[PDB]
Amino acid sequence: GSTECRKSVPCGWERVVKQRLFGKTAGRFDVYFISPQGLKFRSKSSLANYLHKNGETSLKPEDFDFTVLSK
DNA sequence: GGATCGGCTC
DNA sequence: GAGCCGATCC
Repeated sequence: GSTECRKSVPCGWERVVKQRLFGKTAGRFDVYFISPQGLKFRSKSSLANYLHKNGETSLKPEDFDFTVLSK
């Protein structure tokens, strides 16, 4: 069509997007990625620790895709 | 570590 | 007013 689904969702990783209920920002959107093992993460540092924890450092904090318009 | 809500900057 | 990150509770 007019919009495709290019690269934006790395394989082996899960993405979740849910809008917050109500608050001082009622209407905002929250998104986060859950490691393959089911580990939830929302911080670049925590990610750098998780990756290093398994010994794998190939992945980078810049690999995470939080955008909604792809890249 | 996990889940939910609010504070700060532009 | 809008957008992004941090603080609080368990």
